[PDB]
This record gives sequence, structure tokens and C-alpha cells, in this order.
Amino acid sequence: GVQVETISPGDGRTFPKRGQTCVVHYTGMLEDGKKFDSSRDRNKPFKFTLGKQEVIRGWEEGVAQMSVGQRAKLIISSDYAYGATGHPGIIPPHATLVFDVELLKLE
Amino acid sequence: VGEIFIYWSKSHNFKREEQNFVVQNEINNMSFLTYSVQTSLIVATLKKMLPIGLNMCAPTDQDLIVLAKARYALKDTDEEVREFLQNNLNLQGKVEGSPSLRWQMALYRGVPGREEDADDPEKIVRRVQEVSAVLYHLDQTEHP
Amino acid sequence: ELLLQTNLINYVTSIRPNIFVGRAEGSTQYGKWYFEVMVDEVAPFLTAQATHLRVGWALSEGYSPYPGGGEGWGGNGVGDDLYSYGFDGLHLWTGHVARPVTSPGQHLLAPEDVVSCCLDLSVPSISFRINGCPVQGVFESFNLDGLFFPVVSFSAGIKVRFLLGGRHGEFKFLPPPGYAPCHEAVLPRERLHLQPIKEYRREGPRGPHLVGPSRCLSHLDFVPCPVDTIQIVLPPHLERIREKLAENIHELWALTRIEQGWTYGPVRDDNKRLHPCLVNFHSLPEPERNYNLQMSGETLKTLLALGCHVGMADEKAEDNLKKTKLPKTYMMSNGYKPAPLDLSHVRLTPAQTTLVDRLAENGHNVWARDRVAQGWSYSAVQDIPARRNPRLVPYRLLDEATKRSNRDSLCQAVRTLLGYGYNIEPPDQEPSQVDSQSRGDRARIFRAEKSYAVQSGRWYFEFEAVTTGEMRVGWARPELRPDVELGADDLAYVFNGHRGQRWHLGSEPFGRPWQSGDVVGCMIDLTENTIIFTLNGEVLMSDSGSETAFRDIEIGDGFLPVCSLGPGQVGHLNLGQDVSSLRFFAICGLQEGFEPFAINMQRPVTTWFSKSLPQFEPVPLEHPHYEVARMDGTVDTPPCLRLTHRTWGSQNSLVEMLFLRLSLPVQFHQHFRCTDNRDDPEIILNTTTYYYSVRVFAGQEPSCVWVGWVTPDYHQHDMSFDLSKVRAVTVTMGDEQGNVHSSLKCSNCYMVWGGDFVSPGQQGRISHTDLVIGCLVDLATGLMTFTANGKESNTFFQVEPNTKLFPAVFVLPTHQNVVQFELGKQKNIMPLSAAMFLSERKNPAPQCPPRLEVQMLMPVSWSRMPNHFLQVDTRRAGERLGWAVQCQEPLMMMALHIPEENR
Repeated sequence: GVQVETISPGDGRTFPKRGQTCVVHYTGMLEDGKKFDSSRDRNKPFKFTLGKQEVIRGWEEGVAQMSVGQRAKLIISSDYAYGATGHPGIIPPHATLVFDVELLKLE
Repeated sequence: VGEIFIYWSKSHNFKREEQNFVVQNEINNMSFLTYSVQTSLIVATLKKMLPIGLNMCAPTDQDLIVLAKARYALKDTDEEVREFLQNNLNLQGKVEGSPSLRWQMALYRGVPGREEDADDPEKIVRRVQEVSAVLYHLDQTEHP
Repeated sequence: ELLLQTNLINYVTSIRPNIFVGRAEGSTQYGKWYFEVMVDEVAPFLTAQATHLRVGWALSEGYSPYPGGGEGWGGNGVGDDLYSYGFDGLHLWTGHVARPVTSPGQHLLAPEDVVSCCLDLSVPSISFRINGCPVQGVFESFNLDGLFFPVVSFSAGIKVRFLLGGRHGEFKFLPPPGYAPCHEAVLPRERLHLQPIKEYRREGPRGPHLVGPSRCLSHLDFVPCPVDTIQIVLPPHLERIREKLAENIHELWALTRIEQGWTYGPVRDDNKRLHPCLVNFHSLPEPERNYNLQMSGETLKTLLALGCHVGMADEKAEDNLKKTKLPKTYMMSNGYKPAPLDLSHVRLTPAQTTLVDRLAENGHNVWARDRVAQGWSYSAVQDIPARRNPRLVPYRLLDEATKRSNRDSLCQAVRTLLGYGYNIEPPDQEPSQVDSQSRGDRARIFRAEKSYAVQSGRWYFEFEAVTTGEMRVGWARPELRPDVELGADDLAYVFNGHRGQRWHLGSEPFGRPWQSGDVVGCMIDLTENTIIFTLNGEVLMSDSGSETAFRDIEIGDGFLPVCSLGPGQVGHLNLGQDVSSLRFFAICGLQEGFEPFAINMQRPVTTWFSKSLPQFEPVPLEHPHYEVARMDGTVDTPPCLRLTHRTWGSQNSLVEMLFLRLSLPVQFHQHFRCTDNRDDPEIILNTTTYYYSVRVFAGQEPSCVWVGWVTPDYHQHDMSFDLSKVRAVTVTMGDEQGNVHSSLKCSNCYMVWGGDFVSPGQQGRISHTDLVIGCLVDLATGLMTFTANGKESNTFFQVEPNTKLFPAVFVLPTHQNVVQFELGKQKNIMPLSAAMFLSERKNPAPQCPPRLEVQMLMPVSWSRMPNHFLQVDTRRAGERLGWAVQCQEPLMMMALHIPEENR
């Protein structure tokens, strides 16, 4: 894998720790630019706990790299993404994913 | 002007004398407005003045106007049409019933000085009868 | 890729100052310009979609992003086509592609960010600085066939300020050496302000105003083009008058000097209040005398060159002239009494007034050309040491005061000539029509939506003419075409009020012309099948005196309100949703029984307008001039799509440039590879190279054919096309110092000219052999190559991964048999069907499925106007703060996306 490219800076000091709940707002696109998911469409931030394996590996590492209040772009290869199986009906097999993730807060 | 037009429509000598005068004197009714019956000055003047009478009549009186036109086609006299309307004061258009009548009445009441109108059934009957007579005779003149 | 896609997207709009700069041979314009934008407020996510904010430059002709749909997923702003070049904080935007660019502490544009944009037209190049730090990326080698203006594109939720220098915004950073503040580019007859770009609609006092196309300046409008006056030889009889006119002009000069207060002194200085040249003409120094004399000779030579003839009429007239009296007060230290020659006895024909205007134009243009040759340029602020002048612009663009001054100065000379008696015969003027665009394309047509068509009743609406130029208004049929003048065909009955006319299947006199603010009431009576027009409540009559404009109208599908506005025109369409808003309904129509068109509508009537963005559409099966035949593949030939000119070599034949493409694209791979005559099975099954060909038939001139590919965003309906007109730009990313890291070329048209493959000996005569041009694309490496008659060509192209390319052919027909798309193959190379269709990905047999067809470029198309528009507030914040642009209320639309066309 996952590459992180900052879009807007965070505080630069606080980073998620294992067992902490990260609240994020994200938009997901395929490598060719086709949007397939977005929490902003549902108007509800997405919460997940680090280290519980609730999210794909690319997310688990990229959000950990990010810092609170930061906006970033995560480029996740297939292996860190759903991989060969994919997500039938949503993500094709062997698909690189691009995410625009904002880390709103830690709880 | 409407009474003169009604006399012209009713009298067969009137139309012929008007026609003869125009042809003999080579009057250019087209020049006057800017020969054919549509260019007759009586009809042209009545048509130009008709909007004044229609504005005199209120929108709710359209059905009464249709009834009066039907009676005039039945050839009853002016006083007989007056009596018919006086008895059928009802059958007036229903603003709630129809949806064009709503905005028509809004526009009618918007103009000032039109609030103290339609309160007198005799006034309603007079205007309805006059406009209906003019309209009936105009229709006969337009299409035989 | 198959089903239509949907998504909610933000409305985006662009704002520019009225600053236009360009480059041309002999132009009076400076070449290097600089401006800044300061960001005060940005809401990163006002809606679900990220806020849009881009700054940059755009080309006057070509950059026209309309609200709503467009390229890609809509929201088109700066850098979403090949006419604009934008910077958003993290990327360089051009051609709807985002290219990352490095800067210290790079981040998306945020509050208190200052973006400095520098344009150097000499290279040409566009560079950016963010908060004073260089942005390691540049645009260069872009087209220079228009005028460039600063621009910011944005969605709702932004507040920015243009800083243009001078009194119009104080720069936070020093412009690079040699670059000029953009406030100096404001033209003499204009005032600096912020405006939208190519708007078809604006808010008005009574209601929204419909706006026709704007008249735009061209980069060639800044090149002075005087008539040469050196080859002209001055006749001796005119030589006699040359000195006399010089003396009279000097006398007028002296009287003007005494009016201003100029007086005599050995040296010249304004504050010292003295002049060396104030002495008599003969007493005037010989160099200045000869200088006035040669200006005189230039006046007569310009007269001759313009072409009017000068002939001596009366010597008694010459002898009757006398000098006016002036007092001792007008007498001034020189000692010579100014003696201006009286000319009250002579007057000017209006033709000769036009002549004096033309003479002043020529004089100013000659002066401007000489100054440009010397190296001067235009600037709203005068800078003599820098050779910048406020007047160094063509006469047509000069302001009224200077024009009047020069015109009077020359009218005095014409007065002198006529008083001396020389008759001057203004030459006959031959009108010339520029016809820059077709008339139907030029006029913008607005109409009600098709679903509102009325098939019965009596309907009324109003159209107020804010301007008084070319505008038509009336009733159209639902199948009205967008590229035809209103009323030129049988699909519309309209009234033209510029010159009172009624249009339906042609023009006839009717009514009278309108004044500014006049209201035209349009009525349609479908019980009587008549159409009536009123002007300010008065029925318009024909010459014969008929009240009805049109009669015996067939209902057909129904009728819709319609108007058309020519360039620079403004109208106000009132369909009558608020009956009280109608101004003349009560006077005419209400008693007649007509009903406002939108009387009982709970929502405003939706409208469509004729967008002038060329788009590719399938060739109609009944096109009068063009026919396409689908040829089956035989044993010796592949499948073909052949174009023929139906009406070639006959009257009413249409011969014009034709832009054709195939309905489906080929897409390059996401990732490129790192670093007799049977096909070999393994090679053909593993190849990523695809082929197609074009046969130009014998008799069709190869010099009038271009073959290759286009991207989804090609929109140039250029009636005089050549490879030099193709959009192109190079994006160069480097390091902190030099070290160019990546130079990428970007375009939308990759073609070879058919004239490159005609032998020099074969040139000049019609050939009897067909020309076959083959195009090969490697979808795994991005390389495109061409062959001509089986011979490899030098031309080659490189494209980026995921690029979509449509096979294309641009041709000017010269024969009944023009061209043929051949969907064949070559040895060990796959056909186009294998690339286009997934199920055929491994099938080497050429195919032409029904979906694959020929599409032609149509110049105009119907487009729905949004019901609501972004509210943008522009105002001069202050002398130092600059010009503020603000947009706060969000606006979204539900977009429908066609995947294969990427729009």
C-alpha cells in the first residue's frame, strides 16, 4: 503493498495504535477511476478497530500510517486488496484499489 | 357601436346600402384600417370595441353568456333574454369547480375599481345580455 | 462498461477577468504575464463529492465548459480539455488527466494559499508557484491560435481573490523578471471586472435573461494591417498642395498650442512651459518642416491608396480663401501672428466623413506597425523606458477619445483640401462577409421541452428584447433541428424583429422593427390554426393588412415556444407562470381568450438550447449527401465500411470537410510491458498489436485525407483542417533544479496526412490507383505506427495506459467514391474486433458486428438547461485585496455516463 500520498496534512503527532477505533470518511475507486464505494454517500463515518482484521490489509496498514485529521490517497495492490477472488459483482479479480481516506478522529 | 352593428346585421337594406356606398365611392377600408365583408367598417369598429365589452363582463358570467347566445339563436327578444337571465341568475361559473376560472378571477379582481361590481343582478343581466347579443350577431356575420 | 452508469456530481463553474493576451506575427501585445490567486475559504467536502478548485490559463476560442454534463464524469473546469491548463495544489490538469506535481509541503489548495501563475508566450510555457515555492512542473508547446485569459474553476463552497497587480490586487510575491502584471492587459475601451465564460443565461431584474453567443476577439485582432503607401507616386499637382496643406496644419497646430498654453523656448519641456517648434512654418527648423511635409505627402498618398480620385475643380475657390484674424493675445513671444485659413465655407459629405475615419485608421495602424517593429508593446499603464504604450493598439480597439482626436486632426486636412477645391471621390465600398460560422450554428436556439408541446387550445407567451439585434421568436415543432436557422424550414413559425419579418420556409416582410425593451406577445390559436404577434400590446399586421401572421397550420405533433438569439443579443422569455408578471396580456390576449403557456404549472418550464459543441453521431440512414455501405468480408477482402458521396458532381452538392470515426474505441492496457503468409498460432495468440486500414479510392485526392485515431474528447469541426490545427501540449515534470524527470505529450488526434505518401512526381496529377494506409497499435506498449501501401512510415505516436482511441478519418471529398474502413488484419497481427470485443479477444477472424458503425461530427446538438444554477458573487474587495469570487450554496445533479464514449 500500500502506498500513501498525502492530500491534506493532519496534526502529524497522533497515529492509530493497535486496538484503537479509527473513524474515517472514504471514497473507493478502481485503478481506472471507476467509483465503487463511498461512506460520504451514506453520510455516516466508517469505524473500524485496528488489529481485528475487520478491513483489508492495505487499509489496515495505510490508516495506521496516516495521522489524525489527515486526508490521504491509498493505492492498494491486489494482494493487499480482495486479490484473485475479488468481490463478485463489485470488484473484478486482480484489481488495484484507490481510496481517498480522511481520518476524522480516534476513539 | 354594438347597437349600430346589430342594426346593420338585422337590416338587409343596411348591408346593401353600405356595399353600394363603398363600391361607388371607391373607399379603401384597408387603408382606413391600416368590398369584402370583413373590411366593412361597421364590423371592423365593432370588433375593435368588443374587448371593452368583454372586459365589462366578468369571468364568472361566461356560462350565462353562452345561455344568452343560445336564447338569441332561439330568436327571443332582448327583454325576453333579460327575463331568462334574471330567472337563471344561478348557473354562474364556479371558480372552485373550474381551474381556469381561479386565475381568471384573480386577474379580474386585481384591477382597481372592479371590486364594487357584480353586486347588482340587474347590472349583471344588462352586461351579459348586451355582450351576448353582440357576440351572437358577430358569429352570424362571421360564418353564415 | 456496458450498462449506463449514474452518480451524483457537483456543479462546477469558471470565472475569469476580462484580460486577454496572445501571440501573433506583428502583434502589439506583450509576451509574458503574471497573476495570483489567494484562497480565503475552502470547504473540502460541502457535499459528498470533494470540492473543486483549480487555477490556471485557458484559450479564448475552445474553452467553453457548460454547466452539468461533459467530458468524463462532468464537473468540467480548468484542465478538463486541451484548451486549459490548471493547478489544484497537487496535480497539473490538462486534457482531463491529473498528473502529480511536486512542491514543498504539497497539499490540496487550502485557506491562505497563494498560487502564482506565469505565462510566457515566447516558449510557450505556463509555470506555477505555491506560496512562493516553485511547482516542479510546466506546460509547454501548446497551441497559440487564440487569446489566453486567467481562469479559476470551482464548485460551491469556495472564496478566492484574483490579484492582478496595480490597483486591482497587491501581489504577495514578486513577479519573475520580465513578467508583466495582468492588470496591464485590460483593453482601452474596457474596465477590469470578473465575468463568467460563454454563458447562455444570466439573472435579470424581472427574471432570467437568455444570452446569445459572445463576440470574442482574436489574437490576430492585435496585428495592425495598414495599406502600403510607399509604391504610390505623388502627382505634381498634388505636390503643389502638399506644402500649402502642411502650412495650414501648422497654423492649426499653433492655435492649439496657444490654447494649451505652449509657448516658445530654445529647448522643449512641459513643466518649463516652452516649445522650440512653435515658430512659423518657414521659420520652423528644416528637419521639422520636412517631417510635417512628409506627413502631408503621406496623407495624400493614403488618399490615393484608399483609391478615391482627386481632381482640381475651381481655381476661383482657391483664390477666395482667406486667413482668420487673431488678436495680440494670441500673438505670442515668437512674433508671428498665427493665421489659420478659414474653412467655414466648406462642408463634408458623410461618405467623406467615413473616408476621414478610414484615413485616421490607416495613419494610426502605420504608426503602430512602426512602433511594434521598434519593439514597443501595449500596456494600460504607460512605461516609456520599457517601451509600453497605452495607445499601441489597433485603431478598431482604440478608445473613443483618441479616435475622435485623430479623426478631427485629419478632418481638418480634408477641410483644407475641399476648401482649396480639390474634389475627392470616395471609392465604391464592396461589402465582405466574414461568415465565420454557419448562421444556424451562430444563432443560439432556446425552446421549451418536447413534452410541453400543445396540440389544442389558445396559448400566449411574451418575449422582451433587451437588445435590438438579431432575434427570432415564435412556435416550433418538437422535431426542430438545432443547426438550422429558425424558420428557414417548415419546422418553425417565427417573427424576426430586427427587421420586421415573418419566417417560415423563408422570409417575408411583416410587422415593424422593435426597440430596446419592447415586448413581443406570441399567440397560437389551434382551433383556428393561426399564429398572431403583438408588439407592446398592438397586433402586428402584414403589408396586405392581415392580422394573422400565419394561417392554415397543421397541428401535427404540436407546438413549443422557441426563440433564437444572435451573437451579443439578450432576451427575456416569459411563459406566464406568474400571470401578473406578463406586461401586455391584459391589453391583448386575455379578452381574446388566450391562456398563458405555463399558467397552471407548479414548476418552471424546462428549456433546451442548441449547444455548439461538435459531437459524433451515427450517419443518418437518409442523409442527402453521405451514404455508408457495410461490405461483407469475402475470401480476398476483409469486412469494410465504405463511404460514398450521393450527390457528387451535381447541383446543390455539398462539399465540405467530413470528420468520421468508428463507434467503438480500443483501450490500451492498464500496465505497459516492462522495458503463404499464414499466422503462427503462438504469436497470433500472444500478440497485443492490432491493425486496421483505410482505402482512399482512386480519384479521391490523398492530400485531402487524414487517417488515424481520435480520443473521446475531440470536438474540432474545423472547416479548414490540417495537422497543424491539432491540439497538443507537453507536460514536463522535473526536480528542484532542472533534471527533467518526465516529458509527456498529450493530444486528441493522432493521424497521418495522406499527402505524405504521394510521390513528388505523382503530385499535380490525379492517380488511378487506390491508396491504402494501415494503422497499428500495440495495446501493451502504447506505441502507434503507420504504413502506406505496405511501406513503413516515419510517423509514430506514444500514448499513456488506459487511453481510449477511436479509428478516425478526416476527408474533404473530391470524388463519388471517397474512403473505406477496412477491418482486416496482417500476418501475426490481430484485427480490430479482437481488441474491441471481449468475446472475440482471442478470435483472429476479422468481424464487423452491427454495433460497429461510422459516425460523423455534427456541429450543434440539443442540450437541456439546468433548472438551477450556481450563485456566484464577484466583487472588487478593495485596492489591495483584489477581486473576490465567492460561491457557498451547494448544487448537485444526477449524471448518466456513457462508458465507451467517456462522457
